[PDB]
Amino acid sequence: IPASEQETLVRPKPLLLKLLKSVGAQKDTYTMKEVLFYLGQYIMTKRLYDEKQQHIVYCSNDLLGDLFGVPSFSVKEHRKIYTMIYRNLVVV
Ligand SMILES: Cc1cc(Cl)ccc1[C@H]1c2c(C(C)C)n[nH]c2C(=O)N1c1cccc(Cl)c1F
Repeated sequence: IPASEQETLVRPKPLLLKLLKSVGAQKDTYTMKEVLFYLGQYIMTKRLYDEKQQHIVYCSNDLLGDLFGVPSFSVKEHRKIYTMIYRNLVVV
C-alpha cells in the first residue's frame, strides 16, 4: 500500500456514514486516513479485535459485517480491507 492512499478523499455511502458517526464527528467528505482511524476505533472500542485472536476481527453480529459482507477478516490482509471499504464510499 502506498502512503498516498491515505490522502484519498472520500464520500461514505449511508451505511458507512452510520458507523463513522458512532465514533467521530459527522463530515460528508473524509480522507482515507480519517476513515481508517474511525473504523479502527469502532473495532477496538467494541472489542471486535484483540491480541491472541490470531489477527482476526470478528464482525458477524455487527454493522461492520454488513458493510464488509464477511463474518470475520484478518487485519493482515490490507489490500482486501481497502477493497471492502471502497464498496461503501465514492472517491472525490
Ligand atoms: C485502522 C484499521 C481499520 C480496519 Cl477496518 C482494520 C484494521 C485496522 C488497523 C489495525 C488494528 C486495530 C486498529 C483493529 N490492528 N491491526 C491493524 C492494522 O494493520 N490496521 C490497518 C492500518 C492501516 C491500513 C489498514 Cl488496511 C489496516 F488494516
